[PDB]
Amino acid sequence: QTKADVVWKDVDGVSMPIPPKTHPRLYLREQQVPDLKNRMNDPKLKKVWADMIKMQEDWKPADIPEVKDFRFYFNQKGLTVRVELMALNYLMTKDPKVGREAITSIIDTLETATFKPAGDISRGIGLFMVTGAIVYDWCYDQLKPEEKTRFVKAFVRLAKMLECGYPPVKDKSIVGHASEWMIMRDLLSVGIAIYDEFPEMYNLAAGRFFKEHLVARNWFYPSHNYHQGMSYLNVRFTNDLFALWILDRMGAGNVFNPGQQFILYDAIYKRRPDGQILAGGDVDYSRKKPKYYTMPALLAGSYYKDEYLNYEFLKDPNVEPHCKLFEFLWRDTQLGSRKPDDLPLSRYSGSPFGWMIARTGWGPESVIAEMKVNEYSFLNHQHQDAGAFQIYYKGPLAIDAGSYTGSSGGYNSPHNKNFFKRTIAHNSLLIYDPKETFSSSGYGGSDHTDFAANDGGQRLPGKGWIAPRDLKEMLAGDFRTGKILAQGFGPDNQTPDYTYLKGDITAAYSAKVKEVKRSFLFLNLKDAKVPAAMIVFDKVVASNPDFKKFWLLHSIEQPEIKGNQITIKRTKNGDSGMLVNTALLPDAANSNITSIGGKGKDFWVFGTNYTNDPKPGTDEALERGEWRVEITPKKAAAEDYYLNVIQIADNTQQKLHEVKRIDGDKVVGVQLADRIVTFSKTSETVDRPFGFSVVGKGTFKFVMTDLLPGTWQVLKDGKILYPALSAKGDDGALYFEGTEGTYRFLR
Amino acid sequence: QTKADVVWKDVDGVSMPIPPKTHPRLYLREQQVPDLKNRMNDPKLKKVWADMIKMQEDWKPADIPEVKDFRFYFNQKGLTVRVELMALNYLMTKDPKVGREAITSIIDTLETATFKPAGDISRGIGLFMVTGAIVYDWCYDQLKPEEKTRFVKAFVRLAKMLECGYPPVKDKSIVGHASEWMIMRDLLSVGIAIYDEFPEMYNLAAGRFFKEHLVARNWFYPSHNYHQGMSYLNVRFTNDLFALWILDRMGAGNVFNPGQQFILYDAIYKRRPDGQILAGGDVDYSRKKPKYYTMPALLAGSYYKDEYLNYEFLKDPNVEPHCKLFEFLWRDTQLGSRKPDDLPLSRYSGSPFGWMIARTGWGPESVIAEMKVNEYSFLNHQHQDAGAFQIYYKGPLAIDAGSYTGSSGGYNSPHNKNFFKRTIAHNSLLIYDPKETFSSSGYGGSDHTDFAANDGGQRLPGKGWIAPRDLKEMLAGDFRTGKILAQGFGPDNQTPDYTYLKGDITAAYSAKVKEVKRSFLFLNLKDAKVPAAMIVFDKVVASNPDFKKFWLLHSIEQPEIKGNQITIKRTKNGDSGMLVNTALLPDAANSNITSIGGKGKDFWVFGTNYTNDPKPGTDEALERGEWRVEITPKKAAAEDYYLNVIQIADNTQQKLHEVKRIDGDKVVGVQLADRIVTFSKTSETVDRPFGFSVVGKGTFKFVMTDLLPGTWQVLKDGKILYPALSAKGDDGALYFEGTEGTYRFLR
Ligand SMILES: [Zn+2]
Ligand SMILES: [Zn+2]
Repeated sequence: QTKADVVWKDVDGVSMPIPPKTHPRLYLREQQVPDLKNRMNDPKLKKVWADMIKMQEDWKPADIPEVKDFRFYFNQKGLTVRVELMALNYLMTKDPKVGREAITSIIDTLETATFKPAGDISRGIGLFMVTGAIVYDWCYDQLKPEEKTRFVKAFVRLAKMLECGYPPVKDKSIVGHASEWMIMRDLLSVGIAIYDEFPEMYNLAAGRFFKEHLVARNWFYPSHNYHQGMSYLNVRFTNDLFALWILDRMGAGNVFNPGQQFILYDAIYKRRPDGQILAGGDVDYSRKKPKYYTMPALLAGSYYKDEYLNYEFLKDPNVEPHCKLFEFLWRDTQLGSRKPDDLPLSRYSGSPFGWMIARTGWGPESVIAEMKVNEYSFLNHQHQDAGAFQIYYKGPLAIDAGSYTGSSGGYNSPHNKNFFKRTIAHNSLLIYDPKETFSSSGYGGSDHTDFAANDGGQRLPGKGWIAPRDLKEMLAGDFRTGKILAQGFGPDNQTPDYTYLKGDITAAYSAKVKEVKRSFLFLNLKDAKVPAAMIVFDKVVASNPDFKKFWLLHSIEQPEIKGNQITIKRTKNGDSGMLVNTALLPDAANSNITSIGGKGKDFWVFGTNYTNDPKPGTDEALERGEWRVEITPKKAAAEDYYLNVIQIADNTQQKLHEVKRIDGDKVVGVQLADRIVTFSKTSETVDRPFGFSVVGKGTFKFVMTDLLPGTWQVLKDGKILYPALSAKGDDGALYFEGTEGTYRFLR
Repeated sequence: QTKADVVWKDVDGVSMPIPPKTHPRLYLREQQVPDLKNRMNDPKLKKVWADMIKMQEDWKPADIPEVKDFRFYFNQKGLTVRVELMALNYLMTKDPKVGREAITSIIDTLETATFKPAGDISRGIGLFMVTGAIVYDWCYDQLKPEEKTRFVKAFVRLAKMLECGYPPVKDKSIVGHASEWMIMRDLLSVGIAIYDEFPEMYNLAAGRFFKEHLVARNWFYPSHNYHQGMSYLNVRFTNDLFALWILDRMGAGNVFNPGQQFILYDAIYKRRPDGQILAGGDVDYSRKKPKYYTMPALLAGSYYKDEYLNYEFLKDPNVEPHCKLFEFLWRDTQLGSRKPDDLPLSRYSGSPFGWMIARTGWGPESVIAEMKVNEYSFLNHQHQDAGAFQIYYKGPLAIDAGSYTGSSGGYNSPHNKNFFKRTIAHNSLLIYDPKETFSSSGYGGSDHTDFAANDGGQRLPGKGWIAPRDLKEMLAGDFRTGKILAQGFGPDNQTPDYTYLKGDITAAYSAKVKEVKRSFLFLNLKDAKVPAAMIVFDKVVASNPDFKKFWLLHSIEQPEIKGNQITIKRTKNGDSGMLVNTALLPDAANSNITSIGGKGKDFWVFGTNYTNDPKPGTDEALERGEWRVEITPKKAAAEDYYLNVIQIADNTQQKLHEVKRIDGDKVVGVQLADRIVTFSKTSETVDRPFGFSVVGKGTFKFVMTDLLPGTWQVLKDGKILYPALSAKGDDGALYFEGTEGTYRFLR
C-alpha cells in the first residue's frame, strides 16, 4: 500500500488510472524492487520461495490425471513456474541473460498452447496468461520488438478463450465466473503488462472493472459483508483483493472503499469451536479439518495491516501453488496477530444486508446466533433466505438446511433448485399460493428447467432466476427483498445483554402477501446454565386468508413436541447442545405443531422429497439436517402473528426458565429470567400511551420496541418512575430496569 | 377525563363529534353533577368559590376605567358572575326558582349589551358569550321556547362582533387572535350550549377547530414544545387546553395527541433561580414578580394528572377572576406535586423544532443553555432566530436581545420589525447581501411598513411576513427554515456529560447562501469552578465571496476583547455570571473581533439604531441588552467556518481551561479540560479513515461527530484500541474514553 502517483483520466464519466510509462508495473514497481532481497532473506518468506523451487519440477507423466481440471492448473508445475522465477531473478540481478531465458522459454508455448474443454478451464487459461504477463512486464527491456508483437497476439488468442470472452462482454459483474479470476486478476494483469504496445486490453479489462465490478462492490462494502455464502466467500473475495493489490501496486492507491478491510471479520464471528464455520448460501459440511480463509486473510490482512485477519491467515499459512508468488511479493511478515477473544460479542451488517451475528463468548461454550433481513438478493450462491435465523451451541441447533452437493448432484441439482436455495430450507416463513409459479429458466449453466417447485417461499428474482449484469440493472430490477426497520445491541457495546434486529421482508415474496415483518431479539442471559435465548415475532398478512402459513424450525435430529414446546437436542459427533422453543402465538387453541423428517422426508417440499444424501465420508454430522417443525394456524385468516421463544442450553440441563407471554395494552411481550421484551401488538409503530403488568421477584431488564422515537415517560403503579427517557430512531426502543408492578408509558 | 361516548361522523372528510342530546353538556355532564357537592366541600375549592362570591359585587363607578380593556373584562365582576353562580346552584339543587332567576337576570342584557370597539375587545365579548352559554346549558330545562329564540339571536349578535367574524372565516388557525379565546373557548362553548336549537354555530366553530386548529397542533405536539415564545405560551397553550377540557367534558374524550401533556415541561426547564424564565420570541423582562404559567399548569396538570405540572400550578395557585369557575369545575385537588430536581438535565424537542435545553442542575448554581435549529417558522410572536443559542448562569450571559415593548412602541414598532424579531438580535449568523429585500407588508394584520431593514439575517416568510391560514397552507409555502441533521445527549440519560445538536439552516436564508450549517456541543463539565462549556461549529457558504459574514454574541454589559478571547461578565442586579469565548476559527490571522454597543448602538442595524428604551421601572436588569460582538473573516471567501468555545464560570474565577484547536486528518476539533470533541472539517459526513493527535495527561472523553453510521475501528499509536464501536444514526457520532496519543479511525 502506497499513495497513488499515476495520472487519472475520465472514460465515459468514469475516472480511471493510466498505467505508468515504466516497467515493472505488474504486482510491483521499481519502488519496491530493492526490497525483494530483504524478502529473500526473510526466513518466513524463504520457505515460500523454496516451495516454488520444488514447483519447477515437471509433472510425472503417470501422475497426470488426463482430465486437466482447474485444480490441475492451480497445482502449478513445470515451465510456467520456472520462467516466473527467472523473471523474478532478472528483477533482482538485472542480468540480461536471465531475463532473456524467461522470454525465449515461454514465447513459443504461449502462442501454441491448447486446452481441452474441462471444468472451469478459463482458470487454467487465465493463469497461463498471467505467466506470460509476468515475463512480459518484468523482463520488458529485454524484449525485442518482434517478440512484443508475438506476445500481444498470443495474449489476444488466449483472452478470447475465457468465458467472459474478448472483448470481455459476457457474464456478470457482481457474481458468477466473471467475478472470479478471469477479469480481476488475469485479463487485468496482461493489460497492465502490454499497455505500452496494446492499450486496448487494459482499457477493456480495467474499463469494465471500474465501471461495474468496482461500483457494485463499493456499494455493499460499507456494511462489511459478502453475499455469496461462507464457501464462495473465498474465491470471490480473493479476487476482489487481487484487484486491490494489482492496482495499488500499479500506482493507483486503494481503489476500493476501505471498508473492504472489515468484510472478513464476518468469517471470524461465524467460526465454531469445532473448526467449522456457520452455514450460509451454498456450502457443504465436514468435521475432518477446519475451514480456513487463507488467501483472503493473507491479502486483506497484509494490505490493511490487520492483526485479527493475520491471525486467521496464520492458522494455516499454506497458499495454493499458483498463489505462492503472490504471498512472496505481498505478505507482511512484520505484522502481528490477534485472537478474536476481545472482539465485541455482536456485530451488525447494514444495507444491503441487515444481518446480526451474536455470540455469548469466543470459547467452547459459545452460543453463535445469526439473524438476517436481506435488503437485496444477489442470487448465484446466495439463498432466498430472507428472515432466516440460525443458532449454534455445542452443535448446530436451529439449522440452515440442505447441502450444496450430494446424491442430487451439484449446483444444477433438483435439490439446489427446489430445496437448498429456497425459503423452505431455512428457519423462515412460508405462505402457500397454489397458483404461484417460480421461473428458473436461466438458473445454472446446464440441465436447465423452466420452473422450480412451489415451496410457499420467497420469489426467484431476475429474468428466470438470472443474476443482473451490474449495480445499475440490479437496482432497476426486482432484486429488492427487504427493508431494515430497526436494529441495535446493548446496553454494553462489548458484552450486550440483548441484540435486536427488525426487517420488513414483504418484497421478498410475491403479491400473495400484503405484509411480512420479522423481529428478532437475542438475549445473552450471562449464565452458564441457560446462556442464551432468542425471541422471534412475526406479522404475516396474506392477500387470501386461505393461503396456508408456515413457521419453520430446522434440526439435524428428531424434535420432540409436547404441547407448545419443541425440544431439539444434539447427541452425536461430540455435540451436546439443546434448543427449546416455547410457542406463544398462535396460542395453543389456534396452534398446530407438526414434525416432518427422517428418511424420505428430510428435504420434503409439498409432496416431493428432494433427496440429497452426502457423498460417502462427507458431512459426517449430517448438518444438511433430517427434520423440521412447522407451526401453522388452525383457523384460516388474512392476518396472523407468530411469537416464539427459544432457550439454548446443554442437553443435560433439566431446569429451563419459565416463559410468560405478556398481553398488554397495545403491546404483546415475553418474560423469562430477568428479561422483559415487548413488541407492538400490530408490529407497527406505537405513538400513543400503552402499558402492561409485570409479576415476579427482583430487578428486570426491559426492552420495549416499535416505539415512536422521542421522549417517553414511564409510570409504575400510577407513580412516575422515569420522568423522561429517550427512544432513538435506529432501534425505536426504550430500555430500563425495574421491578414488578403495573406499567404505563406516555409519549 | 373520561372515555368518549358521543357519535362521530365525517364532515368533508374530517371526523367530528356530535354533542350529546342532554343538558348539561357544557364543561360537565350529568356524570359529574353529583361530584359538585364534594367539590363544594373540598377546602381548596371552597376558597375559589368564596373568591367568586366576592366577585359578585359590582364595580365601584369611580373605579371603572375610562378604557374597558380586555383586563377590565377578565377581572370579571357583577351580574355575569352572579348568574354563573345561580346556574351552578341550579345544577346542584335542581330548584326551579334558581334556574329561572339565572335565565331572567341575564337575558335582557345579553341581547342588548354593547362593547366599545378597541382591538382586544373580542375577549370581553367572548367572555360575555360564555356567561350566556353557562346559563343556557345549565338551566336548559327551565328555558321557555320564546327565551331560547332570544338567546340564539343574542349569541349570533355577539358572535358577529368577534375578530374571527361570524361565520368564523377571518384570521389564522395556528397563531394570531383566532388561536386564543374566541374559537377554542368562546364560540365553541356557545355552539355546544345552543346545538339543539341552532347547530350552525357548533358546526362552524368545531368544524374549523377540527379541520385546522387541531391538525396544526397535533402536527407539532409530539415534540413537546410551543412556537410563540415564552410569554404568549400562556394565552396560546391555555386556549388549546380549554378546547381539550371542553370537548372531553362534552363526551368526545381527548381530541389532542396526548403528547400535549409534555409541552409545559419546556417552561420548567427554562426557569431561572431568580424566578424569571429564559427568553424566546416576543417577551418583556422583569425582576419584580416571578413569571408563572398558572392556567396552563392548572389545566394540563389536572387533566393529565401530572405532578410536575401541578407543582408549577401550586407555585402561584391564583387564576384570573374569569377562570375561577374553571378551577372550581376542573381542578384535581387530590393530585400530588413534584419539584423539578429529579428531571434529566437535558431535554430534546424534535420536528418541527430541533431544540435542546441543557442544564447542569436545578438549583442556584444552574447553567441553563438553549440551542435551536428551527425546522419551520410559525411567525407571529416567534422570531427569525434559526441557529440561535442562549446561555444563563447567575444572570443572562449570551442573550436573546431586544424587548417586545418600550420607547419604540409595541408589536408594530420599528424595533420589532427591524431588530427584535430579526436574526441580528440573536446569537446566530448573518450574511449581508446589499441587494436583499425583506417584504413586511402583511405584518400586523395589514399594517404599514412594506419593507423592513436589511439585517443580513434570515428571510421573512409568508405573503409579506404574515403567517399561513393552517397547516396545509404552511407546508405548501415558504415556511421551512431548517433541517435537523443530528442530536443526542451524553452517556448518561439523567446527567449527560454532553448535549449535541446539529442543524442545516440554509432554508432560513435567501439564495445569498448555498449552505449554512451549525453544530452545538454543550459540555457539562461536572465541576463547580467551570460548570459548563459550549462549542459552536458553523459552515457558511455564500453565493458571492464579497458578501460580508457575521458571527454574533449578544450581552447586557460591555464585552472585553483580548486577542481571540471575549470575556463577558454580569455585575449588576445580584448577578455574577461570566462567559469567556475562545475564537478558534477563523484563525487569529484571519479573524476580526469587534464590540458594538452602548447608548445609540444597543440595537444597531447597519447604520441605524432601532431605539427601544424600557418603559419607566421595567426591565431593571436591562436584559434587552446593550452590547454585541461581531466576528468576521478578514479575507473575502465564498466558504467560511466559525469555531467558538464558550466557557461559563463565576466572574470571580481566575483560572479557566486552556482551549486547544485540534487540526486533524479530515477533522477539526476542540480540546479543553478532560473533553475532546471533533467535527468534520467540511461539516459533511465522514465516510473514510481519519485521525488526529492528543497531547495531555489523564483520561479524555471523546465525542466524534459527522461520522457515517456503522462500525468503526479505533487505533492509537498504530495499535487497535477499540476493534469495533458503533456510530448510530441519530447522532452520527462515536463515544469513548482514552489517553494521549496519535489516533486513527477506520470505517
Ligand atoms: Zn441456506
Ligand atoms: Zn428573540
